Amino acid sequence: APKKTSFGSLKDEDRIFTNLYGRHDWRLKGAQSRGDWYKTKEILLKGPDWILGEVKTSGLRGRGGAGFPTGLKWSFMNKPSDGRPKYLVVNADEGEPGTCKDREIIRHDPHKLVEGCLVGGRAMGARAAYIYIRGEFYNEASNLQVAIREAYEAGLIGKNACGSGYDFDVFVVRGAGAYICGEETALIESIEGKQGKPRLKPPFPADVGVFGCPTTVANVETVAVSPTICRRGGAWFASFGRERNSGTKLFNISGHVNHPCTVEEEMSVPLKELIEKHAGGVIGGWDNLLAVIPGGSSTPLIPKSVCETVLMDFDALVQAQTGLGTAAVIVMDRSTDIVKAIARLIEFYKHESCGQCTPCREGVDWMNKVMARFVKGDARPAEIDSLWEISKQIEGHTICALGDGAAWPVQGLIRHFRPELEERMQQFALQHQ
Amino acid sequence: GAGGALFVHRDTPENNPDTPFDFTPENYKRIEAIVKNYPEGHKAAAVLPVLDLAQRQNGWLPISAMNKVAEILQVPPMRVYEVATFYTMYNRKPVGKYHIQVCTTTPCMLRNSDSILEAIQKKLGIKVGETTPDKLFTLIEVECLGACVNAPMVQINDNYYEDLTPKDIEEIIDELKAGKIPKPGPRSGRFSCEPAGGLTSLTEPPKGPGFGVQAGL
Amino acid sequence: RFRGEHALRRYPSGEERCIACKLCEAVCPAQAITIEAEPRADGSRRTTRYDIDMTKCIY
Amino acid sequence: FDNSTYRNLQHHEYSTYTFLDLNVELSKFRMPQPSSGRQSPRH
Amino acid sequence: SNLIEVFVDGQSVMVEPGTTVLQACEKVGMQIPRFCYHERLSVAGNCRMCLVEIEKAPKVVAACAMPVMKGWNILTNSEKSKKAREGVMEFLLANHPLDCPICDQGGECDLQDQSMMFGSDRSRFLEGKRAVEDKNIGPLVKTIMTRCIQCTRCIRFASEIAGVDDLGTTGRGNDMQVGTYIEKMFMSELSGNIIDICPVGALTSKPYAFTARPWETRKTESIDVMDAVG
Ligand SMILES: NC(=O)C1=CN([C@@H]2O[C@H](COP(=O)(O)OP(=O)(O)OC[C@H]3O[C@@H](n4cnc5c(N)ncnc54)[C@H](O)[C@@H]3O)[C@@H](O)[C@H]2O)C=CC1
Ligand SMILES: Cc1cc2nc3c(=O)[nH]c(=O)nc-3n(C[C@H](O)[C@H](O)[C@H](O)COP(=O)(O)O)c2cc1C
Ligand code: SF4
Ligand code: SF4
Ligand code: SF4
Ligand code: SF4
Ligand code: SF4
Ligand code: FES
Ligand code: FES
Ligand SMILES: [Mg+2]
Repeated sequence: APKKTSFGSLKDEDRIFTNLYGRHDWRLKGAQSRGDWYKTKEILLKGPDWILGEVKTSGLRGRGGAGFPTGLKWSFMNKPSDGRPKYLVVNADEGEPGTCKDREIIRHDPHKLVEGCLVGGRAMGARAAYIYIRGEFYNEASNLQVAIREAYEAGLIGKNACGSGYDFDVFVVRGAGAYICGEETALIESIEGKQGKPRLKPPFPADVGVFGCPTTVANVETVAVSPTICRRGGAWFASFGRERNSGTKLFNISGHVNHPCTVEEEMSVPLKELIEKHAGGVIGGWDNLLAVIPGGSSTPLIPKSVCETVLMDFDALVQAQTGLGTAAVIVMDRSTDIVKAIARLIEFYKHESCGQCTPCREGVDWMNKVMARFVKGDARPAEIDSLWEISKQIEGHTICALGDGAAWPVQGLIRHFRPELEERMQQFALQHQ
Repeated sequence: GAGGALFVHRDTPENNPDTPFDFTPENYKRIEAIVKNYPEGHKAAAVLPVLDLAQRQNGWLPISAMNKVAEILQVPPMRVYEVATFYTMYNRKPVGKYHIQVCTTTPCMLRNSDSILEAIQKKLGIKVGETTPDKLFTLIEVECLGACVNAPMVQINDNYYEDLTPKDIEEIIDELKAGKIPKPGPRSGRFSCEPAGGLTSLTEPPKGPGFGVQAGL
Repeated sequence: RFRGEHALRRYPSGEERCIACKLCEAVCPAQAITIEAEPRADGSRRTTRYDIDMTKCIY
Repeated sequence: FDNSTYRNLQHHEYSTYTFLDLNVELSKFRMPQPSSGRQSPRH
Repeated sequence: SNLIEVFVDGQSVMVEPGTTVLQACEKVGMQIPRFCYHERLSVAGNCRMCLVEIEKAPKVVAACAMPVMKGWNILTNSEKSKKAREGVMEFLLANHPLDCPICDQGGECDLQDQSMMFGSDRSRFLEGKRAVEDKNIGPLVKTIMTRCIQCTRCIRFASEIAGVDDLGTTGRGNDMQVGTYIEKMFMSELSGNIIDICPVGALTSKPYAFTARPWETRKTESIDVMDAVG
């Protein structure tokens, strides 16, 4: 029967990332045995239109955090050639606090990523794939290079790439410690040998991207699943999760949980089931839970009142006023300082701003100072509303979406934990007068 | 708090434009291989790796290294200065042989990262910005390293050491001092991103090649 | 608040307070103030001419 | 069959130049790079 | 012909394809506040002072970089545009030094004038301010870097008009700074122009320092005889 209602119990027969834990060989021989690099030539020979259609039918949404529909986005490079080469860029930066999915995909299933690069480049008509990986992921990048080497030797990429007739290259470029370089335009700038400063849009990368050529930027997870969707079909991928929330998803459950880990799960699984089944629940019981950040630091946190009934997909968490983000659940129990955690996140954002645009460069540092004073209680209640307005000024007025990610956790803390702030201010005034 | 590092350069007898720096011939072969990846006429794109390569041979980046990279790639030196001061992995000052980077962001802090930081400080006798007098270690704090599930974690010269308690990090320091190299990864009998006990999923053997393939392919 | 004869003041160190911003010269409704300035020998922003015509001044 | 062993130990034996050595090795299979028609944007 | 019709405050105008919102507003004689846009330099989009509201669009766009779309209705005086300008002025003035009486830019300051015209009249900033060390780029251009609003006009002029790549930005975020990173003299036959294009007192004339204020000067339009260009 269609339109399921209780999502969140899928067996290992339907998991794309079968070597998530690295128990099995991560090398090509192991990848092929699991089901990788199977019928690649057939998929390539089906053409870009067929490949684009499969992505579209699946309903695949961008796993990098924004959730833009993947098929429509990829179809933006279906234009005829204009003399410029076309490129696919894989975003392997993974800078969001709480997020470790791309690291595991790269280190334990690199051939999935390489095949995803090949199929995505064929769909876009791209000439080569640049994989921008985090600089701190030295071993992951080296495993990726070993995988690309054994794919080149076996003729799975490079000239003709198959019995296919299509030439495709895969390059790995390492960053050097910059979270802002996860942004697609800032990533493009960092590939071209500049500071990782985001561009303004328009133009979008499909018009003017890397080296000024048409480019498509895709998240590692988004690309890896591309070949499995092609082989099984978009209809199958869709058969999971609610409407407009199709497919499976990697979740990183960390913080105050008994067994922090990462796990593949159906999209619309309830948060409570995910936390209590895979992560072993909150230390101190479920009633010890204080707050949850469902999608990495860039998303507003939610209190226990919402966490017990919210689904883990895009629209459900949007209705909870937070957002799915990178599907990186950070759990905080009743034993933590909720203001201190948000202050640390704001300090991270202050240290990660590129400084290009005025609202981010000035207001995030301003919010950091205000939040550090809030932690002690130095402030007055009239500043809390003031702080709210500061965030509003920052949000939607910056080039880059780092300003949004800096302003949203503060808004969440003020929306849900204002009384704690006020009582901290009252206490500081009481013992200071 | 504040960065602490200055973003101007003042010449010193140990760091001036005449400080001796040059790539090894092997590093020149590697530079040629790096340069070839990018499209012709876009050679600058190699500023990020080649600069890193310099730091991998010298240990840090003297101003002469930046000048050499700028001259090799025919990029104006101020562009290389911009790249060097923007990215935090570039060392514009000498560091110890082992660069200890402990994560203190919120997911990593929630699992008692301060305990690790204090344990390192009391084991080495130095603070969160200083270098040990033997010039072997340098301790700093860093933002999220992407190993949050394994928090608390530390990064040392390209090796992650995760699931740390004070005793594990102390014995890693001991192993690094005595002239040995410690094995990277979790230090709690986990060796993965798996749940700490039970392996809630991925227990059944992975499906074979072509198991779920759709008709007409 | 009594308004009388004009005076130029100093900081407690003995350094003059005036920095030659010329706001007094701009605001003066009688145009009674004449100011000329240059960098001092130590680079300080100080006046070399500061006149008030007391028969122009309206106090 | 076994799922009790984390095979992934290749990285333990990785040195400082392993990534660049692999890049040099891979430089052989690469397709010819395209060209904009200039030596540089300042040419 | 190829002209497209767009509306500035409900008023029709015909513009060439690819024309930015700022130029369309300029066609009807309205000047959008700016700090980083200069019509003779490459577009930057960093200051964010030019943000305006397009009718039936939730997000304000940067007028200096965004090309007008056919049928668009700019709204240069809506509540959203005014609040954007007020917020951006607030962020600009947060770390700015209280230097107007000693600043040579005093009566000629774009920051001062746009604060008076489009910003608020008050401060709600209760923290300490940042301070940066001064750079020495020669005997012609005095440098007081604390005043810099990070427009990057100097960097674009030096790179594109003068042909020199000596200026740049080091560091990132709040600590990002404009300079040369080394003791270097920005010496060129067109160097002094970076004083004119810098909107604040960060870059000033060293020979002119402290001598005059703009309201007292008399302007005589004349010709140069130092060469044959006139
Ligand atoms: N994986 C990680 O570690 C991190 C993830 N993030 C996530 O990034 C999200 C926001 O990032 P954004 O790049 O600003 O998302 P976005 O809203 O700007 O769009 C995302 C994708 O859709 C494309 N797109 C959107 N509109 C388009 C159009 N009209 N035409 C053509 N293409 C279009 C964009 O080019 C981009 O590729 C956040 O929600 C965050 O969760 C943030 C930091 C780190
Ligand atoms: C500050 C910032 C950092 C980001 N970092 C990453 C990242 O590390 N990895 C990623 O896949 N996307 C990151 N993104 C989102 C990218 O825009 C996204 O990857 C891109 O739009 C394509 O992702 P998709 O495949 O999910 O559509 C970041 C966005 C911002 C604003
Ligand atoms: S929002 Fe922050 S990170 Fe993004 S471009 Fe602006 S200053 Fe840079
Ligand atoms: S010039 Fe006039 S207003 Fe300015 S400091 Fe001197 S006395 Fe005061
Ligand atoms: S008229 Fe006299 S009192 Fe009035 S502003 Fe001029 S100098 Fe001062
Ligand atoms: S640059 Fe303008 S706002 Fe800044 S101190 Fe000088 S006059 Fe005042
Ligand atoms: S010195 Fe002037 S022109 Fe240069 S970046 Fe600063 S404000 Fe802009
Ligand atoms: S917060 Fe420590 S590795 Fe992510
Ligand atoms: S004038 Fe448009 S962003 Fe500065
Ligand atoms: Mg000026």
